[PDB]
Amino acid sequence: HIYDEVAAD
Amino acid sequence: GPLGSPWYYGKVTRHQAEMALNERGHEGDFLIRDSESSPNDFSVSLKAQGKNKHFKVQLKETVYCIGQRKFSTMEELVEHYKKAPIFTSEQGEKLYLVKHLS
Repeated sequence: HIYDEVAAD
Repeated sequence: GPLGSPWYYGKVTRHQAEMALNERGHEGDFLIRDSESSPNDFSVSLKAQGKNKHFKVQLKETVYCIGQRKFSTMEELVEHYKKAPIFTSEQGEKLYLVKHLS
């Protein structure tokens, strides 16, 4: 289970 | 597990969430489920073209933590990502949350 990266902030 | 919490879809596994999103979901539809690999946390599962996306939300001392952002409630986390992208590619494709899957 690999999680996708949240858009940078 | 939360009762009286409409943001919570259920304790469906990742594969079960993928099935529901593919069967009844449209681009931008998403559901919030318990995390399988970090059981006290949550996962946002998003219907997206090609491959669906899954994002980690940690619940730390009442605060909902996603990426470098912090929210006092899951509802405010969702409202933020309706208007700011939850995902951006290196070629500029942006994905937003639209609505919760029923």
